[PDB]
Amino acid sequence: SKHLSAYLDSAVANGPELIVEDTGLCTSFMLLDNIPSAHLTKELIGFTWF
Amino acid sequence: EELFNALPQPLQQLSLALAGEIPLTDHIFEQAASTWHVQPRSLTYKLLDHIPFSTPVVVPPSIYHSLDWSKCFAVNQDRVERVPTIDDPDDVYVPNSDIGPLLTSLHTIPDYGFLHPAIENDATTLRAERARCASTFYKIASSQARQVKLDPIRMLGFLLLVQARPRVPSGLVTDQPTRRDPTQSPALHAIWQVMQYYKVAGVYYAPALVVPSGAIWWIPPPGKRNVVSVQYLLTDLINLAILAHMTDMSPTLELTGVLMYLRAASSHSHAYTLLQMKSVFPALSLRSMYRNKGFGGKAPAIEWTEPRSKYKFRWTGVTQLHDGLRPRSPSMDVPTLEVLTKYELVDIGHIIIRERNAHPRHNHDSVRFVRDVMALTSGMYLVRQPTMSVLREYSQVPDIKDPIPPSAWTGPIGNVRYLLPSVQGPARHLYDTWRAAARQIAQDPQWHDPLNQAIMRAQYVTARGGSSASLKFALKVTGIVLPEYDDSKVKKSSKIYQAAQIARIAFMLLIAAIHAEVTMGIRNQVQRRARSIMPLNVIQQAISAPHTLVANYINKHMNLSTTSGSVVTDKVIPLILYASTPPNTVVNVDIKACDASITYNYFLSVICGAMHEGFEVGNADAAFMGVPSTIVSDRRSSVAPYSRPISGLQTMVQHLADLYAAGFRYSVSDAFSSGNKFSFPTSTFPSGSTATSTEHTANNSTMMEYFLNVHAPSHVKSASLKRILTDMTIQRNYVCQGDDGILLLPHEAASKISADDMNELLTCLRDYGQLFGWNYDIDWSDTAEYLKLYALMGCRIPNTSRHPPVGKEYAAPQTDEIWPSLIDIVIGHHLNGVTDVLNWREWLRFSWAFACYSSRGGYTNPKGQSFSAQYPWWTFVYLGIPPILLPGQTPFIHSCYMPPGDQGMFSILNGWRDWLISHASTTLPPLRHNHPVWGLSDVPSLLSQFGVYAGYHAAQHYRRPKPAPETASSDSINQITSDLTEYLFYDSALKARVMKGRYNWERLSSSLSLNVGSRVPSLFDVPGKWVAAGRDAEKPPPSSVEDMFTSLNRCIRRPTHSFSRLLELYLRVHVTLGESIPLAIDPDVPQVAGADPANDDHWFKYTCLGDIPSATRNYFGESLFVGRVVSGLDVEAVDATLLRLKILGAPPEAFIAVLNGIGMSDSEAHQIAGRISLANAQLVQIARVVHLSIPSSWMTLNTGPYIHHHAYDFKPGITQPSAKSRDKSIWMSPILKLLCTSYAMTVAGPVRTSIVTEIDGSAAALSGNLRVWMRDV
RNA sequence: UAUAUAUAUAUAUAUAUAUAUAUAUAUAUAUAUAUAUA
RNA sequence: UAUAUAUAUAUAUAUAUAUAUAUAUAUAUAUAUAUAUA
Repeated sequence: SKHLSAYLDSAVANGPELIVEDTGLCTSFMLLDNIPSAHLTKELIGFTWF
Repeated sequence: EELFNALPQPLQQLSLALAGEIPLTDHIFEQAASTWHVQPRSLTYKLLDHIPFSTPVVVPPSIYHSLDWSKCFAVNQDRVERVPTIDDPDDVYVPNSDIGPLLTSLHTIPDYGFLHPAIENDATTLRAERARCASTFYKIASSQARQVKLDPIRMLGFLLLVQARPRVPSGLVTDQPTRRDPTQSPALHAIWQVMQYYKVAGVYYAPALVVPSGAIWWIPPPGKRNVVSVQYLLTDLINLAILAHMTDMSPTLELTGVLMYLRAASSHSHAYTLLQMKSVFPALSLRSMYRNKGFGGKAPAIEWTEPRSKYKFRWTGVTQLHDGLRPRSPSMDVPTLEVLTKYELVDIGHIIIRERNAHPRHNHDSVRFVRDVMALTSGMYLVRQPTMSVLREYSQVPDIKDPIPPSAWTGPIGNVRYLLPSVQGPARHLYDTWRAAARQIAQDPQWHDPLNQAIMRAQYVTARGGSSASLKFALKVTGIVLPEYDDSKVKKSSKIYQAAQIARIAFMLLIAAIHAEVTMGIRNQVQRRARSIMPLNVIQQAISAPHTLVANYINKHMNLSTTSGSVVTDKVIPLILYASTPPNTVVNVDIKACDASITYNYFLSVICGAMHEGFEVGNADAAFMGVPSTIVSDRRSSVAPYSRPISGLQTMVQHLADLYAAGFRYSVSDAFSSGNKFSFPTSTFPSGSTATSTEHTANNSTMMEYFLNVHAPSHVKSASLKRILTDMTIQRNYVCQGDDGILLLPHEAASKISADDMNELLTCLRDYGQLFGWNYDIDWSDTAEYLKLYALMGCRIPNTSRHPPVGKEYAAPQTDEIWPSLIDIVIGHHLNGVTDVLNWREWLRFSWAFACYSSRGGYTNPKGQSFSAQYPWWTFVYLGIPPILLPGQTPFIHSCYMPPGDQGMFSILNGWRDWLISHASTTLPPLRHNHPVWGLSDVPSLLSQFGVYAGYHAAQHYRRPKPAPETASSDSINQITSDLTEYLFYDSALKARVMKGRYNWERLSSSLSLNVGSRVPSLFDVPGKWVAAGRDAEKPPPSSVEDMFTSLNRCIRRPTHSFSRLLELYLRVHVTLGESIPLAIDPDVPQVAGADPANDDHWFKYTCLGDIPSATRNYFGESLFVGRVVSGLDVEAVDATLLRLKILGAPPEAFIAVLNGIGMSDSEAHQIAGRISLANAQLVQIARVVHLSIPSSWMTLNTGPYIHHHAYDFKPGITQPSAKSRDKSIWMSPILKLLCTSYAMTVAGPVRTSIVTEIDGSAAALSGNLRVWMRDV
């Protein structure tokens, strides 16, 4: 009955998922802070700015 | 099994016989029957002590909460009503009360009691209210207990006896032993627990005992009290226990039924509570089966032939099931569960649903499950006070949503008004339809034929009747002195009696009497309110003739009466099967109360006007049925009024409309209530018998047709629905009978209609019916309900609950019957268990036990002697019950389809032949001179030793006493006769015809010396038959009873050693069975639920032959030569005589005399006589000439082709040449084929080819003797 | 001792059904707020 | 005070998704019992 039901009705969906939409940014590479910058508060004040 | 040890010795022997251990014998047959009649019934309950139950059932003490009866009854307007407890006005049934306080003690049995003589006296004499209320309550409560074919305890005893020992296996490879076992049945355990309350010293006092005059009750001690509902609960439990065993259901389902009954019994009004939640089981199971994903299986492929009017169907293979074909309608779980929540029985639904989910695919198991669960509904014949019934049913009037405005009518025509042409709508459609039919009836020389006139007058007389008192009063009122014939001992209320009084009178003198009271009656039902019987008087029945005639024409000439020809009821079987197939969508409809909704203000006025106008085309001066034309005033023109003549038909309408407008005036005289007769009118149509089906079916068809073709397309919204709704017509899409109707949709192309459109369609139909006040009560569940038959996916489902094993209707306070009648009850009881497919082996065992108890009985003179008798068991074999085990054979080799009568005997002997002959030779000395069929071995003495002859002749004896004549009463007999003949022979031509025919006949029969004393059917004897029927309807005097017992005993004791001449000759034939025939259908496909490999024999018989009656060339002999006949005479006697004459080669004038003897004119007599020929006659048509008929049990099988080309009467390579029939084969071969197929159907297992192998005498000798016997009779 | 068949139990996988929880949508009811009318 | 509209919260019903539990069917593995063969 499974095969017969399968062969008789084609409205079983199972279609490939074609429509996929993105509203974000078309990029695949991320700029990454690997090593954080140090916070200076006693000496060398002003050399870095956040 | 210690229970087997508990049984007394004779019953132990009987149980062994039923189990197949030993061949049954008259000796043990009597010992068991005798001892049952002497021991107290309570011992049957005592047997229950020896069953170690292990079921999870608890009987709450809530049962013993008797509600006081005094508040459940009252009298107002001098009638005892029911005053329902709940606000629901329908709680009019027997309450739950303790009957105890109303009991005295009996002198015979001091323990049990009956009503106080003081109470009934005061209610009778003083008309005291409380006395009357108590009496009414006692009467109905007793009556409800009496609704059983016999005492339930006896049935319980039967069940224990058969279930006390497992049956011995046969040698058959399909003989599965029973899977179910005792100690697991919730019903029996429930009976045990509840009965524990009714013991004082281990005595088990029965709560009640049924008697011929009703039922008695046991006086409770001061501590206890007996509620009447308990007795009802026991009956339901016993009935369920029996049914569950026979249907072989799982204990879980039986558990649910027990809880079902217990919950109902706990609350007040046990009947009402059951009635409310009636349809729960079918809705849970039948209405919702395949609403899932894993659907599949095999289904029948049925095709409806092109001339659909003929209702011819063809089996044409099988269809694979798949998900696209699964049912579309919503399930029924939600409403049912919601209802069950009210009675806190949701567990039952959960259990049922969970169990149902185990059958996703359609097969034998699924339908078997459906059959079993649907068998759980209560099988009790509910009864209520007739006064409440009549007050509750006829108090309804239809509500019309758009009445015909008064300005829509013309001026009066004396009584009727014609309908203005400008008016449209369904009413216009109805008006035109009836008018057109009236026109066709108007000119029709079919009437005024004196023979046809005789048919109509004769149709009005039956043994029953009513309203005679009203008749005598009304005519005496108008100065008409009717005759009397009391000395002729016949009931006055019989329709025959009143008819005789009328015979002489000029008809028009009687016209004033039609406006007279009509008595009424009530017949109880199993699953609904009781039905009504409203017999009109003969005069009223005569006046309403035009209404019937037009209705008949509408039916027979539009949709061919939708099967209301009722020729064989089985034509609906293939119809519903086809209607339930996957490719088709079907909807079940039926008028809510067609009898109560047809009325004069809307319906009958339109019909009367149409008929009166429709009869205008015709001779204005033409009397009809003695009603002459008259002058009536026409007032259609306000400027030119006048008067003109109108034909008799119109005069009938004039009075008929007057009567309908006045409304029927009934008079109730219920006996169960006390001194409360009264009369009140109503618009409710009589609808007491099939004579009403014609009118309602006609109107049913008309409204449906207008809805389909006009109203629906103009009103529906879905374009797709419009597309499919069009191209649809009633003649090929709708059938009906009375209120019931079936609507089936055109095959949606490889698809199914949206449930959305269905809802739209069904909704509009409801509104359409609401317009003119018809509640259509439609439903859509992809099943077939028509005339109480159920089909699911082309498989028939026997609703066994509608045939309760223990229940039987009784409409009077007294059973009013004599002991021998019980036998016929047993026979009818057994057949239902065959029609419905039960476990054929176990059902047979139970049947014999029932027979054994019934086999014995007695009677006592009103003052004098007692009398007694009992039958040898072989009687029941002749009556149509297969034997379980013969000496020398193996048990359970005879199928239930074994034919009754001589055929069954012959088949049994034919199989039993060789063993008997050989055994007789060893045991007994040879007889003194050679025998035709036997050798010298003398088996007849052996048969007498088995008492076969005793049983064979005992079954032939009559079972109802005969009333005695008298000579002055014979002057009334002559007076009765004369008048009946006078009523029959209104004209003179018929009398001349019959007299000439009779005179010629006896002259020919004697002179030609065919024979003398031939009782040939003739009209002169029809009044004699009526008189005998009328006298028979009376309660016989005791002397007749004494004659019966004495005659029966003498017939038993008389030593005879011969069967009937026919059976003697039939034994000369030797028949053998070959291989199995080719199969009809795939064994996988189920066709009848329960006819499965488990229930092998039914499964074999159906599979081999196929169910669908498909006589493509046989027509089963329905083409009788005499289409038109008068009542009283038998067509089956007439054609038998005619064929017998034709075989005897009588001269043509013999046929002429016989035909003229039943009113046929000479010209048509010659025309009919010429048609008689051995060629065109059918196998059954010619075989019936020697009373070889088809058993009713076969009517559901396609036996035609088998009898045609599978029962070889002469196979060249097998038959001995001595058996060659030669030229007489033209009429010999059908007889042999009938004998062959009867033997083949007798044995169990698959159907095999049947072959005549030898006739001991030459076939010529057999034919010669047959011709002699044919000439003799 | 091994092989084969049948039955029962347990484990794992897959499918179907039911129940419960959570999320989202829609409908209905109740409460609160705001607006408008009386 | 009431009616109507809109928003928010809560409850109930229906649909869809996810998780968990239970039941049924099928497959595979293991154990036990019975039958047959060696």
